[PDB]
Amino acid sequence: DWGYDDKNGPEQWSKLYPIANGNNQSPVDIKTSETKHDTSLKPISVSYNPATAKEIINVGHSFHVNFEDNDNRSVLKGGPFSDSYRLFQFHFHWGSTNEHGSEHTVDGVKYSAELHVAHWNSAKYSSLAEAASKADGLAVIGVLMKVGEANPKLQKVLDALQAIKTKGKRAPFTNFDPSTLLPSSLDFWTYPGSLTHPPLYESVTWIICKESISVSSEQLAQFRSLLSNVEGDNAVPMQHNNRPTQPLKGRTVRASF
Ligand SMILES: NS(=O)(=O)c1cccc(NC(=O)NCCNCc2ccccc2)c1
Ligand SMILES: [Zn+2]
Repeated sequence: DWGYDDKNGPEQWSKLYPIANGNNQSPVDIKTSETKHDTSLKPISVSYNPATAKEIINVGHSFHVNFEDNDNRSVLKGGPFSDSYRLFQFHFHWGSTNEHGSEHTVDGVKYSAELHVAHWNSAKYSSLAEAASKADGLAVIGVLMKVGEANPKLQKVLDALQAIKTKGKRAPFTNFDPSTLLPSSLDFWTYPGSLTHPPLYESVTWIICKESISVSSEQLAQFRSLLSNVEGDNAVPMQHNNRPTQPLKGRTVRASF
């Protein structure tokens, strides 16, 4: 049972998941002096249908907002991709204090949290379960979240957490378009990488937005007030769930800008 504390956390994951020491691990530090501008990168195109929003779930280490993924009502196109990728989930990472919490860093700078919008390749594969281990199977948009003014676009998500306070609790989460959470500019970096927690499959093409979005200290506190224990047990707040950055191992981070 992997986790984020010192006994089961990122620096121990390799004992159970050897790919943690792989060549395409995520997240990474994006050194902007070493990025390579790619004129062939197309703009990112997201077209999400709010009716595909399904459920919010406390998964112990985090919470997930899941989407109906039976058809192409909600898709990501463009960027480095030739195929269409079908939305299936968004979630966040945060840290114990505001000084850290993002997974990716930019020129060594740690942000307070990070939003992940995850999709799977429905052009080549028939299900998330099939796509999840394929090198071209997953596409995840990462948005760095900078502490500052309260972000009103997070409201529906934050209001839902009171119904999923403890591990395993699930509740309907409907009529929501998560493209409303993205920054106004979709200038981006991209690199081949991995899921940032077990099973750490090197199946993710990362799209990291250049522009951050805001989040307030109190909104971050709502994340950390989620409980990792099951109802009835001693309360264990979800203090943090971000993985440290990993070596590029010769990968190249491309810039759309
Ligand atoms: N932080 S992330 O790298 O952007 C990222 C992106 C997408 C999914 C996850 N994790 C989870 O969805 N966990 C809950 C269910 N686990 C089964 C599973 C295995 C492989 C792929 C999807 C689902 C993490
Ligand atoms: Zn994530």
